[PDB]
Amino acid sequence: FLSLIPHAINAVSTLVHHF
Repeated sequence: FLSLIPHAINAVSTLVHHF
């Protein structure tokens, strides 16, 4: 089911947020 990629991208954008 296509609906798990939207979460992955978000998590990453977090790495760029803190670090």
